[PDB]
Amino acid sequence: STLYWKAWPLLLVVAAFNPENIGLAAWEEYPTLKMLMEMVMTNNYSYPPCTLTDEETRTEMLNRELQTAQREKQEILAFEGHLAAASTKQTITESSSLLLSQLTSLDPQGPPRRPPPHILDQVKSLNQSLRLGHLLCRSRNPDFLLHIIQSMPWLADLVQSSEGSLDVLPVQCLCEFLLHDAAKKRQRQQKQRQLLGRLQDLLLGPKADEQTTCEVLDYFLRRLGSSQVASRVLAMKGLSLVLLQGYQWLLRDLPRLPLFDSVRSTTALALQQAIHMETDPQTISAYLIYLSQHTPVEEQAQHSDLALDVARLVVERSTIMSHLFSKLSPSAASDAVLSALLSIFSRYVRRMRQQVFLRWSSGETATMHILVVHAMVILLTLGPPRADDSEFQALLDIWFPEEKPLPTAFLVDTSEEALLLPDWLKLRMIRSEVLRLVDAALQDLEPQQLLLFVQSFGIPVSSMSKLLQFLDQAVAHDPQTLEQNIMDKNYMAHLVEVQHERQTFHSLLTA
Amino acid sequence: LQFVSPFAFEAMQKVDVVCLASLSDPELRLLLPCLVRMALCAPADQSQSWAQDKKLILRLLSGVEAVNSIVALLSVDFHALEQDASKEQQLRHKLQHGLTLEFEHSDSPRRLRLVLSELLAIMNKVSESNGEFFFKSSELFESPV
Repeated sequence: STLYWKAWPLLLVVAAFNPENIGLAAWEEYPTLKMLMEMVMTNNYSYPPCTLTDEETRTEMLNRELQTAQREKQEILAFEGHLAAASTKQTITESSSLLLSQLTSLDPQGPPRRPPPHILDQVKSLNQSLRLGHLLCRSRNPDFLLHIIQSMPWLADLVQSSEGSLDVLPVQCLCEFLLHDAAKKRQRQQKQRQLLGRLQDLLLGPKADEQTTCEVLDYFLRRLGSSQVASRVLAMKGLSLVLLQGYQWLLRDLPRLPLFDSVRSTTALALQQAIHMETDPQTISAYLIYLSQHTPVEEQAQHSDLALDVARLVVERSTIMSHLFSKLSPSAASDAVLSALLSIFSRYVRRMRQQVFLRWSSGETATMHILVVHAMVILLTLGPPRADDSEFQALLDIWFPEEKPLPTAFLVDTSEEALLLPDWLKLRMIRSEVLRLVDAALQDLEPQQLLLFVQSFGIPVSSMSKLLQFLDQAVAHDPQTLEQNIMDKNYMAHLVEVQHERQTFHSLLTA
Repeated sequence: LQFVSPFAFEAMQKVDVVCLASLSDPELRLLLPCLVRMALCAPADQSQSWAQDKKLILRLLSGVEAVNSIVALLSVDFHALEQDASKEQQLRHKLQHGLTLEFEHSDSPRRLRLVLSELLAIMNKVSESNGEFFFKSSELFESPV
């Protein structure tokens, strides 16, 4: 074990100084050494390597190492038992195994092994003394830094220690160092200004070719999908630097790119991916505005994917939606966002009428997603926008045509009719101020559902009045089942009395 | 940010239901958990005056969507969570999504488990800090939204 562990640093330094052949061989054939120089470039000597951010892969690596260690323990015990039988005729056990702490499996190219803490300490000492990370930064070929790039925390120290690596021919590295940048400080500022001019030429300038522009933009796009908010902030900051007043770079400058159409599909795809994980309401609003103004509607698949993604945003991120549409502060930006969403969904509905199979009372047929249906329902409950109401009324009539049956729904797989209106959505419609939606929700409500809805708060006054009327009707129809469902008569009676100043059913409860 | 108004705090201390009505909406939004717990939990004191106070609390309760969410939070059983937390604490003594995203997407009991684990980890860190002040970062607690 001692020799096996002490062999690694020598090979590591040899590879660091001859990365063309020995370094590549270690990088490819020997996983143990392959992570070792990664440790030094990242300056983070953590097993599993900080480069691999995937939790399940980390756990898989841990379990593989544990299994290999257990198998090695068993094999060492068996071999030492053989040796003891041959020489000393002694039984070898866990506490009586001398070779257990002295020998290790000689499988350098096999499953990775845990570096000893002292091994890691001497690796870090060697790296600090010999600026080994900076050696590979000088080494253009093979620059495994870009391979790893294909992360900001370990990039910080590496870049700061590698001053001569500020440019590094690859444009991906140029953008990476620009984001990193986002006497010595003055020199860094001047160099960053020069790099900004170079990238401005590479994107807006005559030399701006599709390949380099796509690389530059896609780097920021992919890093905007990082769960860490810091990475997304850096990416957006760099994009704005190269290019809702604060998002005008995306809203106004980005459309002005010479290859804007060339990169528009990729940008829309990246924004669609990032919306599912974004947190800032204003950034989400900017994403929505840009998608509404620039999403390619030509592709049926693209249109369906955008609609489904926006539906996921509406449903799964109801908290962010509430932040955006806070009734306290109805803003022009919020109204514009609502208008953009309504226009997007109206266009999608037009395409569908021109997963669940939906048939309209008019006879139109199309298979959309119930989540998207609920998304239109939620937007309708949000109320008409202050600027435009044509789209709002059109969608309202399409989904809830006046004095007409609602569009029938069926399961795509089984053709069985499905509940287009879940109980929670019906409750939200009840809370909404739209009379048509309120009536649609009120239609076909069980006594238990009525009780649960009454239990909710924030509902409009006329809505509680209608709920009281419906509960009185239910009492008239079948008071026995309603009373059976009633748990605390006094509780519901007090709630009803509260609603009164906020009748027959109240009398029933009192009975 | 907005802190609890001193008037709101003194009203809560004096259990002045009438002043609770005078309190503005954001103060109520901040104070919801105690208020809803008061209105829903079985009353320790069963006086008629307290019953009328409860009626006033109910009068004030309307206008909040988070009431339903808090009711769901309370719905979760707590004995199982407590025993799980005790076992996890003993172990400590011996997710692809960010924590904020997990808190959002996951349901109420998952939110409880996550936050409880985080707070107990912070508690253990403080206990072992030996009086040395440090900082701990959690996107959940650093998320303004």
